[PDB]
Amino acid sequence: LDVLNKKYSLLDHMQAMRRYLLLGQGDFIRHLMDLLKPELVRPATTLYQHNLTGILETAVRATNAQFDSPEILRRLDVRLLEVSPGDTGWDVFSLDYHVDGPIATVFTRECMSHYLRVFNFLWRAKRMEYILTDIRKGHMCNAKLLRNMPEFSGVLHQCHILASEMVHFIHQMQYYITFEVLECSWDELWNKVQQAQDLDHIIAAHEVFLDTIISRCLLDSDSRALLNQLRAVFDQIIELQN
Amino acid sequence: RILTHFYQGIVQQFLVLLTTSSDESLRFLSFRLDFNEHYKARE
Amino acid sequence: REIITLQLGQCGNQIGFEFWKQLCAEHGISPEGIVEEFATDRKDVFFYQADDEHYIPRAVLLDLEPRVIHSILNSPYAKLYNPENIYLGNNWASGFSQGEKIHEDIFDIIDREADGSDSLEGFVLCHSIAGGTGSGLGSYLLERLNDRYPKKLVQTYSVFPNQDEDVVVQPYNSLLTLKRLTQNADCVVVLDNTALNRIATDRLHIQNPSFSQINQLVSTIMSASTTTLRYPGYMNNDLIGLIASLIPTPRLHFLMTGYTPLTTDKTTVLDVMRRLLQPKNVMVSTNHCYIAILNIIQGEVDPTQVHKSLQRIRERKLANFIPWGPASIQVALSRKSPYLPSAHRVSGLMMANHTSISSLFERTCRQYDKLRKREAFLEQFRKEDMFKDNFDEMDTSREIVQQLIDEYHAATRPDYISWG
Amino acid sequence: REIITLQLGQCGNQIGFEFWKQLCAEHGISPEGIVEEFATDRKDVFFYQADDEHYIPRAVLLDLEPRVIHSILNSPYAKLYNPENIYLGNNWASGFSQGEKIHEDIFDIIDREADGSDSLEGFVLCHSIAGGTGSGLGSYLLERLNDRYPKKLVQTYSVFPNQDEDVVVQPYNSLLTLKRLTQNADCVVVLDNTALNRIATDRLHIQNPSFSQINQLVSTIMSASTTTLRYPGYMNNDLIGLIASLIPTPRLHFLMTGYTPLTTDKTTVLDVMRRLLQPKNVMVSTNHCYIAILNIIQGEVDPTQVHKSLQRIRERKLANFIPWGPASIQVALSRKSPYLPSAHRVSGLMMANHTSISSLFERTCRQYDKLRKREAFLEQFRKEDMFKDNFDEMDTSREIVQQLIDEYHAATRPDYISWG
Amino acid sequence: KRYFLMDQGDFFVHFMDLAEEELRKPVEDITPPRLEALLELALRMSTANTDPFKDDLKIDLMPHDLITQLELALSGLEAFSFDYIVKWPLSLIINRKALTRYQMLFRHMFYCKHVERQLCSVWISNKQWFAGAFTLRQRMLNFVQNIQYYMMFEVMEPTWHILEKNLKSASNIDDVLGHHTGFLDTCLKDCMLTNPELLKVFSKLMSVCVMFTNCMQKFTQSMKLLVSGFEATINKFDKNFSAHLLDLLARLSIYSGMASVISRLDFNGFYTERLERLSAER
Repeated sequence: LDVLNKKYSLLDHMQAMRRYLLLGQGDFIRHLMDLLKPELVRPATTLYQHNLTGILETAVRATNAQFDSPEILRRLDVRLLEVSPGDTGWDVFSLDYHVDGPIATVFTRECMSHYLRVFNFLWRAKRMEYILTDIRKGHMCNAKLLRNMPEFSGVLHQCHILASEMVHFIHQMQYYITFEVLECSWDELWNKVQQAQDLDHIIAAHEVFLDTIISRCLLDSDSRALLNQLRAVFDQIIELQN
Repeated sequence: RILTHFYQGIVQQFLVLLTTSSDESLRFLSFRLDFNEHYKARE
Repeated sequence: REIITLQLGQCGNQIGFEFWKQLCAEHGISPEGIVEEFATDRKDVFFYQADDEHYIPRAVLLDLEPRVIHSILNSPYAKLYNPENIYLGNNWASGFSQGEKIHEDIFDIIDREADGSDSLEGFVLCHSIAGGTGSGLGSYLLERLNDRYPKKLVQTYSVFPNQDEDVVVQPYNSLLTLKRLTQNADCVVVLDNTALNRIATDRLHIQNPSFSQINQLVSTIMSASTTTLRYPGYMNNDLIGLIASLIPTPRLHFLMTGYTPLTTDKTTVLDVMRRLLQPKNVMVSTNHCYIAILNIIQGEVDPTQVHKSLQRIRERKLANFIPWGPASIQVALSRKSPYLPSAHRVSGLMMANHTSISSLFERTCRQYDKLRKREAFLEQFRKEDMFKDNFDEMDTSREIVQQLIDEYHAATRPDYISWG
Repeated sequence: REIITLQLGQCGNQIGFEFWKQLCAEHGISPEGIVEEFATDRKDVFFYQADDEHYIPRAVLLDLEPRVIHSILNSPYAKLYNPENIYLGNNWASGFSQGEKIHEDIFDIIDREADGSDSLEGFVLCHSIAGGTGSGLGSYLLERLNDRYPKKLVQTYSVFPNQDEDVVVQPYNSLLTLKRLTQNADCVVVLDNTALNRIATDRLHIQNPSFSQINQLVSTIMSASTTTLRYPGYMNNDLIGLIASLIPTPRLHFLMTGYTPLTTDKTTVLDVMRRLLQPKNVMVSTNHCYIAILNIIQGEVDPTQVHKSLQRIRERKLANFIPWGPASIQVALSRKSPYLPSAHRVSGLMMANHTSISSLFERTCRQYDKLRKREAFLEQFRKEDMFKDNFDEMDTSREIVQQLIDEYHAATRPDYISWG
Repeated sequence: KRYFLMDQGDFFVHFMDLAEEELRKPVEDITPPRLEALLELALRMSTANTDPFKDDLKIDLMPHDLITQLELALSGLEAFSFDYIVKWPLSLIINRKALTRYQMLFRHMFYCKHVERQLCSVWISNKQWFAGAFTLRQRMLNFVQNIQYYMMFEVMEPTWHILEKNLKSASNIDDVLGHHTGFLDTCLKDCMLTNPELLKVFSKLMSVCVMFTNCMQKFTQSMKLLVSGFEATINKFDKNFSAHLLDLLARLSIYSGMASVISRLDFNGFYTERLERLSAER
């Protein structure tokens, strides 16, 4: 246990698996996507890794990532999401975290696939949230010019009322996902790693931590029906934006 | 108006299936997403 | 990203000086800007990464008839920051006319830091309402500020000026400042000098150095409002992300403040949540009910019990918040900030939209109404006449504040699906 | 739940000050409100869980011509509680008219603690009968108190003012206070200044600091009355649960006090029960017989012998209590209270309904009758004339106290199945 | 002891007001999260919070309610109990059965508290002008208060001290079983969960107590917002309560040193003894 946690440093990889892969850092993740918006709004056939890694680098040097160890920073590198035609600009981005040390046995390739899946769902949601706050930003910028309109006041006010329900629905889910999906699960996992006195004990808690988060969100085989309902709220937000 | 109606109806349909799915985890989400009990007065 | 802060008036310069000192005290830095050896966190939100490993705060200093500015000058916190931004009446009209002529040079002071910054996120205003020197000048500069940059946000830290009787021109000044405060500002955090004075006479026996202790209170509030931004958090690590959830209607943007310990000179989650909920820990003082509340907690907190805490505060059912569309009281949880000694660990701050401030607005409207009807207290000067010959700016502010009281009261109604 | 206490008059402020000090001394707290390290029990019955882990007592202070209030001010028990409730004649009519004009602001003082409390259970009144400043003011505030909140209970701690001759207006004042004491109060614990003075001259040789030692006596009685509430008990852990059993008839609510040791500067159960039964340990002084007695014991007591004790006190057959409606002498047993040193362990307190207080009522009625017939002792003031021109309030109180003496005497009869 | 014998009273003084308004509704109108959440809020708010052995306190129900001892239209009024969960060597002492005996004691005592606060709520309603309802009110009050006090200071306190004495003298785990089953069996036997008919007179007496409190509260609220919608009802209730009270005294007089409950309940009396024996010839 000692030689694996010091000569190949198992723990520091977990801390950057929450910050990077579980997107739990937040500063890096918003400033990155903030700088990544004009690329993703353009279609993805003319987007390549050459433009990914460097805007990542500008984000990295700006944010808290810069202080950290070069191993975990080297092991984050970009990937293109499963390239397939259709020009879906916002969909093509992904992180591939490469583990090729002795610690590969605790970070096997099948549970990194879970990291990719939860990253995908929490890419979609954090995209939609930013669309929503752009609507809210459009309200606070434009509407002090439309006080000189006696007729558009009605329809803009109707949009104000309808928007807050979207804001609410995209802030209740997003606090359940905060404080019970990546705060309670992180804690119980941190206990079950910090005590653990077998390689098996690390692995068999890691697996079920990932599975428990799959149960908390809507990505089960039975809760596909609920996920469809949740995707139908992703329809209306891009509708209202237009 | 029709967009508003459509959205409220489909989120009500989400909540009604939501109530009995998992034992605790998904059950708690129902109480998170509605305090006002608007969907007891729009049931 | 990067936020530029503004301070004007002697009271605003006092609260900004205390805020920068208090964040110097919080962060592991010297009063020269030198980093300490035990540092990490995000220190680009208001601090310029300056040229000698200095974290220089980015603060706009505006002063007229400098009295406190010399005291700020001869201090070891002028080695922390000195961007050379110093540029030299007691009426709103006088301050308005004095801001009129010198707007271009102070606008060069603005554009200097604007080009000096790579990114821009918002403008925070430290302004004292009816502060004499601050009044009029701050309103004019607020108008020019939102005129120039509609792509940014404005927050204004405001006091409610009345010590419950004094100066008879103050309701006119605060009314005109309130007109610009409505239509030229996007988020207003309002404070009460009466409520803060009452709490200061409550927890202690001081009533004479009230400004100095009120500086401590407002600096703690301003630091606690920004702790999720300055330290690595996850939500509302930008200003606009915080402002977005609280506002359902773009003129309902007035933010109420409370704080869970009252005296600052083991408890559980739902306890301090419930105590933050009560109005007697709210430090700003028919039905009046909250639109939406946001709360931040910072301290030693066991994180796994918060959902049962959430259930218990739900079924306690303390406020019948709103009719039409569903808001909530919404929690955020933060770590207690390191790099400094920490007493009174469990401390919470709440941001709320409440219609009860319409009562205070009707208070100052009634004061203006009686002073206008008596007509011996307008204190007719050539400044006010040359600014407005018919004094219809007061009429425009009056119909706008009427519209806002109407907005408050119709929002309190079950029907605000019709406008009013 | 939560009970709000009231004190008015200098004597009432003295007994409340002593009560709060004596419960500070009983509980494991500092005189600042800070908890001690050896603490548990229920401390929400009169203590606000305040903001610095302070248990602040919830006490309404009312004062006119402040003399003792300054002495209460410069004390280390003003750091225990200070809710800022201080708000500034010797006649009932004068105190009535002075309470008349300022009722709204002291009612705001009431509503402040009413909204500050989450729940409400009852209002305890510390009022001195014919106390000069207290008289009239207390009667008016009692009237407004039961007028505003009919969903709560009222207890009033009362003295019988006569030192057996002095002041000639005192029977009028105590009579008008007694009228409100009947019809605007739901439970009255009456004390005798004569009986307490006699017992103080009995056990000791003091007769000059009588107020100071009587403070000790009444504070011990008030603490012993609330020990089952303040410490974890099982019955009458609310005020109303205590009040309910003692009252068979809603105007028979006058409560008699005794206490088993007389001098406070192994025995068995039935012993101290029998000694508490005797009238010479009763500290308040044709047939007169008890309606119903309740007793509380606190001390070192072997619990298994109480039923044989109950049998022995039964067949001793000391009182022929009542005809109609079977009442009883009813026991409650409590633990001796921890968190303080305890001398004179076995101590009992008895609450009883006895018709013997009708004798004291007839005493002050005869005093009023002779002073009214002589007609040189009414001391005609414009206050009394403007309050009542024909002085028929005395007539209304007179017919009501006649009805109450009739109620006492017909309750003593075997027939009270007919009313009277 | 703090919960089933209910030594913590403050917990219930808060809990019952905030709970019974929900309990009063019929079965399938309440759900376990509601009562569980109210219990958690009350428990941590109140002063019964000293140790973590209160987080096994849950809530459950009694469908078979009283017939089990050798109905269900309302839950919370006819079905209410607390479910504690034990550890493995404490499953050797306190089993499912013993917990159920604790609950069937606690349910009876729950009813005893409930009718008392029903009476207090009726008491404050007239804070009028009729001696007869005052005597009926005070009569029922004196009875039920005596019943409570008898249980608490005859059974609850001394046998708890007795069990604290027995286990100090235990030498093995076959002695602790005897002490425990003797404790539980004594506390059920001396209490009014005795006599395998369970004293139907007691159920009927508490029934007319419930009728008295309910109908008087309804009448008073209609009155505030007759001498035969007032006095005749008081008299009829008084007749049925007196008849069942004398039935209870007779069927308790055949029982039995444990006759002290009768001698305490009648101390001096007025109309609680009417005829010593009634019997028909041959």
